[PDB]
Amino acid sequence: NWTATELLPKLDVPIDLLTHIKLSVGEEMFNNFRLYYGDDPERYNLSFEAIFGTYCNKIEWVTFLGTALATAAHAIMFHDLNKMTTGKMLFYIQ
Amino acid sequence: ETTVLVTFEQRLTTGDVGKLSRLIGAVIPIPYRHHLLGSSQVGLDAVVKDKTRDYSRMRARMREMTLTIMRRVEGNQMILGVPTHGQCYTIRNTGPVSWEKGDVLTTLPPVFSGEVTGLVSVSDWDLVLPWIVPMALATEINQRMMMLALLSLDRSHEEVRAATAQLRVVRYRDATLTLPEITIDDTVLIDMRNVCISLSMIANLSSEVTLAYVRKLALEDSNMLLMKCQEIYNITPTEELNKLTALFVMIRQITDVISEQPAFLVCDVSPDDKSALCIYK
Repeated sequence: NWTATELLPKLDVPIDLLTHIKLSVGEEMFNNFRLYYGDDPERYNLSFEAIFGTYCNKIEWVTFLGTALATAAHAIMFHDLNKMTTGKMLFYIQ
Repeated sequence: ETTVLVTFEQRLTTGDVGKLSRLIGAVIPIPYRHHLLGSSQVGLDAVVKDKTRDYSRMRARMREMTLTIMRRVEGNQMILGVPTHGQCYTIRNTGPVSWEKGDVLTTLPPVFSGEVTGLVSVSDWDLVLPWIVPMALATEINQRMMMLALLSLDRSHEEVRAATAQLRVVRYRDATLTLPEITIDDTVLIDMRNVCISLSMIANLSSEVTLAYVRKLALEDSNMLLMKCQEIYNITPTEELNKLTALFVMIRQITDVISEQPAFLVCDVSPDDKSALCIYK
């Protein structure tokens, strides 16, 4: 960027040169130069990107019992369940 | 209107408007001359993606474009000033010529060495600018149009291609510019007739005073230009003038054939050769 060079306040600082700044861009002792001779309208011109607010998707939280399926379930915690094989309710019917 | 506020409504970036900001003062044509225009008309690229893609249709189509000058590219707003005739204007170059201050400058198509992305292909649309070339270059590049159109009539097609490969290279002021590899067209054919009409009439309107001069000059004198010209009587003066007056109308007519529309007269070429005070559209 170079509009930031021309518009923004700079520090002023004493600097030496080898020969001449119009020739110091010849062998290019300064990296990435830019030279203008006259009244240049570049710093009188701007742009944005205008990024606005990155809105989050706050996602709705559900649990098993809070849904209506919980009436179809009899939900039981049993912590030694991994050891089980086959829960086998016996029904005696007269 | 003069100030043409152009909102190019397409999807551009900072690096895009970072190019136009550095190009403030160039030549953008518009076809319509409104106060408010868009990207699809502004910029000449809308006619250089035509399928015929030759100098036959595009030379006759930029004569309906209206030239403007780039100012103040804010965001995507433009200040394209339609220039009034006879005011001074700084003009930024796009053709690789140092413009040789004091000459007639004219508007030529984007010359047929590829197809430059004039700004950048913004959503498959680049903003391509006509080259602002001098009068000598546009006349020479349009002479050679006809040169390869004349020999497209009297030779075999490989010898037509032998003609085009010879004369497509044009070297003029740090530019190696290229002929269109011409598709022979009726718009040139009605013009190439009028050339051959005009050439015959010079052979009629020249009496036995004009043509006797150089062919007697090679009898006696020896000149440096005469060495190439070898390799290439009534007493009434008033009708000799009167035949030569109508002859000069023909050679201005046939010059205007291979000419184009005159434009910007260069006043002050910049010391960096990138801008020029220009007047006289």
